[PDB]
Amino acid sequence: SGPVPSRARVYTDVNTHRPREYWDYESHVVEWGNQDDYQLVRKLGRGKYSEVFEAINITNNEKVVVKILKPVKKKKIKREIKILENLRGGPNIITLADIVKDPVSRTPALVFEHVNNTDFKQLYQTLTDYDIRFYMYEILKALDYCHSMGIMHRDVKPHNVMIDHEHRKLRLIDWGLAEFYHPGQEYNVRVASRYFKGPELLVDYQMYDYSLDMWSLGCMLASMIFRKEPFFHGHDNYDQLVRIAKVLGTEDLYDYIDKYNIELDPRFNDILGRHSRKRWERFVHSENQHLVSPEALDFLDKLLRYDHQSRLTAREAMEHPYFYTVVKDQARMG
Ligand SMILES: NCCCn1cnc2c(Br)c(Br)c(Br)c(Br)c21
Ligand SMILES: [Cl-]
Repeated sequence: SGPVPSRARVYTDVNTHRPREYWDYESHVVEWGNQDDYQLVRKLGRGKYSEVFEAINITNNEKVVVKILKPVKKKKIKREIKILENLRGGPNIITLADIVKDPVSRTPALVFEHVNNTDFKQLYQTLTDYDIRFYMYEILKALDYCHSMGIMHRDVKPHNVMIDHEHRKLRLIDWGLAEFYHPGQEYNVRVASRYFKGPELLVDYQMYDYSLDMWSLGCMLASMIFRKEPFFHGHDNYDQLVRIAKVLGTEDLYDYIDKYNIELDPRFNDILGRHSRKRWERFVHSENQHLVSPEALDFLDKLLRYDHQSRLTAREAMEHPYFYTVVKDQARMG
């Protein structure tokens, strides 16, 4: 027999209940705007998939952000546009304002509402324990919405989380790897960055779901509260799972491989070897603490599970005692 199928615990049939036009991005007709309504002001940086620019909308004098995408297949740009349009207005999710093509180069470019040029990886060292609790909850707000909209991000990492620390506003960006979730659909395992890949990707289990983002988020919290970036520092894809096994242990990893009947490489089992589960208190040291708390380690333990179905959902995570005072302070201050 082959690999045992899996289903998302929550938001399983959200795309099934919605009409076909919601998730069938291949059938969607992209309505392009005019690039002449936007002028590039300055350069904000460069990514491995695009080049981000600061721009101005000359029709309403509004500041925007233009993302000139590098050449890519036409089905990926339509998927990202449809996902961004379906997530417009969502909390802590970037707001796609327009989509344009160069009149000569014909290369597509995404236009978003203005967000400051400061990501989470640039501030996680200068933030207190409550500030990482607050921003982690804001990330969960954006993850629960897109999951409830039947959309996996599949590239959660500190660089894709923009922070406007003056205004306490957070935005989850880079939706180029996002994909609609459909029960029983096998997805591509070449998603996310190596340090943030879930074990389902490292063992080539293709029927994953929203819970992949929860693992990536678990690696982000572990990197911050322990001040070790990245937390799982694998040098290749095999070593990434080894680095994970040296922390969670090989016992729960093999019981995860046999649970879904995953066929690993015969030499991969000899590479993983046998490792005991290391308690989270062994990475506390003395400087990176004060960011560590019993509810933090318990919250981290419930995110970094081998079994994707055993991880916490974004909603269940938002109700963990790690955010108890955060949700109490948010409900009275805004
Ligand atoms: N899915 C596309 C999200 C938009 N986006 C992508 N890369 C971005 C960078 Br780098 C910066 Br800086 C800013 Br501001 C934004 Br907005 C970015
Ligand atoms: Cl979820």
